[PDB]
Amino acid sequence: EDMFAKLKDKFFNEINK
Amino acid sequence: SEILNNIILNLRYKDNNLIDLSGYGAKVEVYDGVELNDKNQFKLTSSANSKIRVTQNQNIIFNSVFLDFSVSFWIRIPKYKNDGIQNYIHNEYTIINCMKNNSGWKISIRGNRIIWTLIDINGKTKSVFFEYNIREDISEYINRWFFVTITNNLNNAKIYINGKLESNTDIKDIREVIANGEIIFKLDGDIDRTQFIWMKYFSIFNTELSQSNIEERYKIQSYSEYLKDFWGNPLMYNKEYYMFNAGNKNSYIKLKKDSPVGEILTRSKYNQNSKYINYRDLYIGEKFIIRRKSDDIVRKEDYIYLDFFNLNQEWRVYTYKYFKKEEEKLFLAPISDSDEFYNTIQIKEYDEQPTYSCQLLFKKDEESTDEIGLIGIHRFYESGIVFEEYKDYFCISKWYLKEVKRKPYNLKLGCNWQFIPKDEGWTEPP
Repeated sequence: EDMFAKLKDKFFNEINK
Repeated sequence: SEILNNIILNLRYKDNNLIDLSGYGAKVEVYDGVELNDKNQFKLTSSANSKIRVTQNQNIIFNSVFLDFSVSFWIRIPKYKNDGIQNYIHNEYTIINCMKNNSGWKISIRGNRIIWTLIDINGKTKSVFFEYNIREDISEYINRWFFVTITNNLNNAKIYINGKLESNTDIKDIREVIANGEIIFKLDGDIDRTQFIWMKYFSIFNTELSQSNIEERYKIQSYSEYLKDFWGNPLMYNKEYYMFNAGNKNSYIKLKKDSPVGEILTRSKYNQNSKYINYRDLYIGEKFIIRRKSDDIVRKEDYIYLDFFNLNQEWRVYTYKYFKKEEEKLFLAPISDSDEFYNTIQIKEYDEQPTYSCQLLFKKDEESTDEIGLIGIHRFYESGIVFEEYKDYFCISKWYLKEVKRKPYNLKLGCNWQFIPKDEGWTEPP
């Protein structure tokens, strides 16, 4: 379930680049 | 015991009632229209039975040569109604009146001005007042608790606000003033039906208090184990709050569209064309809620979770555990366990002077003494294909860790936050 994981990924991209 | 010398009236809460604890035993009659709470706050409304009557101990002795006394109390005056500016500005109303044989003193209010008036036995009058601005983006006084002290000696009447001298009026002309009559706490004048006033710690002294003595009482009465919200009331768990940043007063937090981060936007302001008033909106941005880690009072050093509401669900504020720069964007997402994010925050109060601001320290573990960083606002480079533009983001920063140690504490640090709950004394209709 937990799309908390998908979000975690949008986060990492937001800070990475 | 410095702030207990020469006290002749000290009204304090006790058993759902107000009582004189001066040691002189004055009689106090609080009528059913007065709201009282155990935080020593009392509310005077427009109802006829919203009043308090104090009958003073007549054996008390006053200075016979000149009027040598002082009055102090905390007050919270509601914001004006946008569609009632004129009456606000012009209608004066008495809030506290102590007259005997047409001589005495009174405290009244006209819009954004607090007024102290003395009438001697010859009928001569003098007043001194304090007026706060009603056009600032963010006011330090409107609908917020503040400390008042009025002192009178042979030569003049002074008004101190939050321990500092603000006004003075020469009264060398005034002769005897009868000051031991009944004290009536009640809104009296052409007031709106919705008008009200909150007061706390009303006290009278038979001496002119010194500036040093006044500043000391300000600090002592401002002291508490708990944190306060933007208006100055106790900060609470499980209560919705908008967030305010002392270092960027016109900024607010908004969840970025399609991204789990908080971007900082600019506060909108009063629209209607009234040259008399101006303010920035307070009820904007995400609605946050503080949860205890483990409705209460949030105390300094407590461990909490800073949550907020995102479309029918309670979300949480996290910090990535391994950001490598000095500061990073906070992660705003659903409540869930993670290996790469910290969620525990310790709420602090680094300022040693009275303040309504607090700080948010992210902790690895409640136990570990390790400090990850403090929550603040930082400008991030959002370099795009075309050209580079910047934008502020709700962040965590390691730089504040050291700055918060500098003394005196810097009130403008971007890690200083205040919580703003909806309050009946502040209305901002579109």
